[PDB]
Amino acid sequence: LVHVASVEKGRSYEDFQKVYNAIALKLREDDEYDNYIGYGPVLVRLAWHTSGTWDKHDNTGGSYGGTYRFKKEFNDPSNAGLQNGFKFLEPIHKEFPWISSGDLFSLGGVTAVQEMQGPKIPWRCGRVDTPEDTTPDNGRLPDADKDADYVRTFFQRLNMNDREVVALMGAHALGKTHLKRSGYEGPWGAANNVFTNEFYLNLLNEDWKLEKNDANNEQWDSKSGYMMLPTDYSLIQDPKYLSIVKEYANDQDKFFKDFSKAFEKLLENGITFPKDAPSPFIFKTLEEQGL
Ligand code: HEM
Repeated sequence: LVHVASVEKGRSYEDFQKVYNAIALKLREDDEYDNYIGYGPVLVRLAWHTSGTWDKHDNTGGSYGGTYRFKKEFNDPSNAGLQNGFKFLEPIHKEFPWISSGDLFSLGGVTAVQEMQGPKIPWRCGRVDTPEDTTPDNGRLPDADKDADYVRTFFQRLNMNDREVVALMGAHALGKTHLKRSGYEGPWGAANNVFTNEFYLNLLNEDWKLEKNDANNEQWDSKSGYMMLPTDYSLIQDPKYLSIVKEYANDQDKFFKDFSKAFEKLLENGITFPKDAPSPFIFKTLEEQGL
């Protein structure tokens, strides 16, 4: 199936900047969530999980249809906790009922990255809600207890190469693992609601110990109180990934640029943009607007 981007009728950049802004203002206001981490990280994860169901082989899943709103997908065990991001977005959707669900989930992630001082992420509108029976089955999102070969093979299905995978994984600077959600516990670093290249620096520079958590799963832990999943640690066990980790640990701008591209790509898999579609939008942050 072909999913053609269809601009919400009559809307243009200013309409979407208003949605951006409402998201950004609520991010600022609702600051208590998750022991004052705020909603930034879970909104980034929501954007990724709503996009990451995509299968390049048949164009099933992906961000276009906004299918997370249906119970099979919002109840995927892999999505445990993302209901917090959905509930955050609910008043946004009520204020702007014209935006599609896929456009809102993906825009939430863009807005979160940018408001957390991350790179600009160009964003295109035009996702169209699709019916309940187009919801992908559970099991398309990745396991965390696996090795580099797993990660590499997994991400081929999303048409991501080694550099794109290592870049995307840098989002694990953000937020934390929660035991009751994923069976893993702990943050990956100190700056977990500011978008930086800290994930790579911590992988290379902390002294990691392979421990079992209270859910009896193995994870890598440091004396600073940080953790890495087995799939995170695989990025320094595999020599191809390791080279790229070192690159991003040593060049914040390069990480920003490569993340931006990869994240936009992730959010746009499966969508066909007509030749006369609008160019991608680059939203101004609240700070840049003086708001
Ligand atoms: C091999 C791939 C990946 C695996 C196995 C993985 C696994 C996980 C797990 C287990 C959690 C903790 C969930 C919890 O307990 O709350 C998590 C959190 C998170 N992941 Fe991933 N992840 C992967 C890729 C990505 C990518 C590609 C992004 C986005 C670009 C991403 C963004 C996030 C964010 C932002 C959080 C924190 C959520 C929060 O604090 O609520 N992850 N991931």
